[PDB]
Order: sequence, then C-alpha cells, then structure tokens
Amino acid sequence: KVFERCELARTLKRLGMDGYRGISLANWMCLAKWESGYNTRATNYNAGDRSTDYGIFQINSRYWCNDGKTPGAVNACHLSCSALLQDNIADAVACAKRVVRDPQGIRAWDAWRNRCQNRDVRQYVQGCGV
Repeated sequence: KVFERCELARTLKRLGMDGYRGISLANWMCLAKWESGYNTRATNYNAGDRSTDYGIFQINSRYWCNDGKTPGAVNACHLSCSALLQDNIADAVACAKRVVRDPQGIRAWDAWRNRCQNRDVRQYVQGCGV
C-alpha cells in the first residue's frame, strides 16, 4: 500500500507514535517519506552484507526481523520480515518502536540523520489534523 501523506500521519498517530520516546509524528513522517516514499512493500537488497531493508520504515533483516536468508542475522523485533510488508502497518510500527527504544533513538536510521535531523519538518504534518 502506498499511503497518502495525511492518511499515514493519522494512521501513525492512532498507533501511538506521536511523541513515542520523545519522537514527534513529523519526524516519523520524514523518516517514512525518505525511507520508502510511504510504500509498505518497499524493499532494498544490500549486496554488501546480504541483508534486505523491509517496508515503510526500511527495517533491516540483519538485526530486526527474520527472513531466513540473511547470513549471521538476529531478529530483535521477533517478527518475520513478511510482517513488515503488510498494508496494515501495526507490526512495522511495533518494530520501529523497538528500534528507537535503543540508545540512538530515531538516529538508528542514517536517512533520518541526513534528511530529517535539524530540518524544518512541519510540512510533513501540516493540514493532517494531528
């Protein structure tokens, strides 16, 4: 499923993401936009370490979800990577929350550092009623 901007903003809010571990909805929106363009079936294979980034948040198979084919991998979110390819983003959100529970927080995603950190992200949630 490819979300419309405000549709995703409200969906994320209803899932308890606003202010989760101090992260605003606009930050989550900026992350999703740059990671997958709001596409829940987005995937990216990384030839370098043979891992795959899954879904709307591009969560990596080497550490967060299990896909069976990633060499020397763990599954911190305790989910099949398939769960990160559903139109319903509840499971992906549960995992994204697990990621930010770590020290780095939202900084766990490099894309957030390059495209959202210290940026004016108001535009991601303006007019969405969140």
